[PDB]
Amino acid sequence: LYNRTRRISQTS
Amino acid sequence: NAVKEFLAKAKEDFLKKWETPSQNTAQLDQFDRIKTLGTGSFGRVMLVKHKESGNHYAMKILDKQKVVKLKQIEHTLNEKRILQAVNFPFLVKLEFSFKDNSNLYMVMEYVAGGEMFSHLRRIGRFSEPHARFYAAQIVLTFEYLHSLDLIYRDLKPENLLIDQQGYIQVTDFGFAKRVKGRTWTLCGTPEYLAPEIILSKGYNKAVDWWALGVLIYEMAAGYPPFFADQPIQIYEKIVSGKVRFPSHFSSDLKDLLRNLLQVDLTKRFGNLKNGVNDIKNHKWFATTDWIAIYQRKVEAPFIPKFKGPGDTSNFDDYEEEEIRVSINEKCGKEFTEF
Ligand SMILES: Nc1ncnc2c1ncn2[C@@H]1O[C@H](COP(=O)(O)OP(=O)(O)NP(=O)(O)O)[C@@H](O)[C@H]1O
Ligand SMILES: [Mg+2]
Repeated sequence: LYNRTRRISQTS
Repeated sequence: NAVKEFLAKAKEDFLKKWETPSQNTAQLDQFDRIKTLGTGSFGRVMLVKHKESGNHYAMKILDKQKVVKLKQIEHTLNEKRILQAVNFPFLVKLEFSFKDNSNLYMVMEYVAGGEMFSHLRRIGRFSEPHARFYAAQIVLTFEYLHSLDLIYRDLKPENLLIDQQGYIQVTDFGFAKRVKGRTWTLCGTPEYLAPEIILSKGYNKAVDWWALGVLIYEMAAGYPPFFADQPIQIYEKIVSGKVRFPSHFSSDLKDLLRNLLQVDLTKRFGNLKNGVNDIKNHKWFATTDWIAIYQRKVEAPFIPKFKGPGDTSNFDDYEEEEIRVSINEKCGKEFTEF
């Protein structure tokens, strides 16, 4: 089941 | 040939602005703040209205103390330096920038149609023509950025905005970087990570073509090619070299995606002898008029509902906090260059 919530981008 | 001369010109412009950056071209009290459009770990983006002109803008606010505290000082100076330097029909324009005692501010044109993410989730998935219309703008945009030695590194539907004509405006150069050869930083979002990033190899602009493959897949399926409840499980699928396609996908789409979602860099479309033309001349793009897309002459498959200047109905609701500006300047040394 794919979670369709908006995704956070991160560095390291 | 007309392409090589346009990009030669573009490189000259980019380089002048890169060398001599715009600084301090407005101040906070020239704008009314209306509503939070988005949030990040060191600030927020707000709809604002310029008091004198009445124009609306999107104002990105970064807390200098939180930027220093999370060791992303370079990342933010860099984001602003690139944004002030680029010029392309599918890139959001920076209009003003400034700083004060507590915050950095980047004031962009307001893109009122909201995020591709919203439209994509609401409708579930885009038709191939609809997905193709957006994909062509990203192909031209990465062609532009790569020709300036920029890697974008943070492609996601969340950060592709839809303007009043239903075209793309790419936002957020937070992870973008000028790179001559290879770079090594682990950054992005798990579902869009190229395998060479996951495996801590030195990587190049080809990570952006992998990410384009994830975007096209997601636009046409309504979900991305690699997902799981834990990041490490996503990374296993990404590096695995295996992708499954919905049976509704066209044979041309599957072929293009097998060529972009190539783990092997000697085989990835965008990274071969013919560069971006392998993508532009693929059969899935057969019906695409690249000049007409660039000239924004193609009729969009969809125009967001726009209920007047400063409509935020396409955007999600976030908690509205006070924008506290200190009486004392903080971190002034560190953000001289901004
Ligand atoms: N020019 C703009 N016009 C309208 N909305 C914008 C604009 N720039 C940013 N936004 C909104 O603000 C959100 C966050 O902007 P962004 O610069 O991506 O911040 P972030 O800290 O990277 N957060 P996110 O990408 O949402 O995880 C975007 O996804 C948009 O919804
Ligand atoms: Mg972002």
